[PDB]
Amino acid sequence: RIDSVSQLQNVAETTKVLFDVSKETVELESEAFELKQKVELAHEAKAVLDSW
Amino acid sequence: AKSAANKLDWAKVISSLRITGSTATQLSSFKKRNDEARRQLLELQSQPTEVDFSHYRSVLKNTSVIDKIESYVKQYKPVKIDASKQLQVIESFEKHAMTNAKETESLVSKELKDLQSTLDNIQSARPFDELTVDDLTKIKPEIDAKVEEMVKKGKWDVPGYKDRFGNLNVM
Amino acid sequence: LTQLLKQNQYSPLATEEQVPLIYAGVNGHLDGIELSRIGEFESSFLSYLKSNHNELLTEIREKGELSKELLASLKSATESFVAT
Repeated sequence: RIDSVSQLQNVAETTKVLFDVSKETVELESEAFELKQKVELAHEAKAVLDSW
Repeated sequence: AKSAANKLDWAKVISSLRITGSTATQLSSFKKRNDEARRQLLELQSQPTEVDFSHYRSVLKNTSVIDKIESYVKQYKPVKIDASKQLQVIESFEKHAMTNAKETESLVSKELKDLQSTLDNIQSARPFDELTVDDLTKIKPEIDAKVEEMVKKGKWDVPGYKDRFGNLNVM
Repeated sequence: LTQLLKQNQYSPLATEEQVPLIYAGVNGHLDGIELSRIGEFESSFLSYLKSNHNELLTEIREKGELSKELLASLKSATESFVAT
């Protein structure tokens, strides 16, 4: 029973770290969307200009 | 960088192996990894925001459209506005998670010391060379309850007794 | 190994990623991986290397010689990758 208990003890603290970290990462991808639109506009502009 | 978050993530993934509670939790981490890996290659792919008005305008000899698209790009240079939506959901999630985490932590910490104490109790107290059934009747009224229930039932062979203790007979 | 050494047409692959990919097959880490998944593994290993330790990759590229310490780090990295 002590063996079972020891696993759970360590988990309880450390999991909270991952919990935060995971959402933090997701936030970064939101910001990446703003980038994506910047990238997009540049690509489009270069293409129209290339045709000219 | 992003790799710090992810180094803790994958260390935690191979720790998450050691929790069988996961179902789609590992799939959520996998998903955050996917799009995280997408944004870094997006960011590495990135074109310079505007066309070169130095080189790439002086190439064109039809130029009256390079000023148009130069100014149009630099006008609409914000191409998307910011999103911070993780400040309402992350705190809510963090509250339930924190509560549950702390509950688990305190519960198992208590249990560890309870088991430690119980382990000590078996070592430091155990009559077993002179144990009296009176002491067991005192430690559990289950003893008398079962004896009485057996007399009431009218079975004077208690099953299991001879399956881990002997018995003898002449017949 | 034979499955591993295929390369998609008209795309080259940097030397700094040749040394890791080949390392896995050589050390037999990918022996366990089934043939159909070898291809998927290859691309995954590269992304995994880029995320987990692009320090390792950069060291491999620039030092250009694999010291025992670098091979040590690599063994670990492959172990981690294969496990996932």
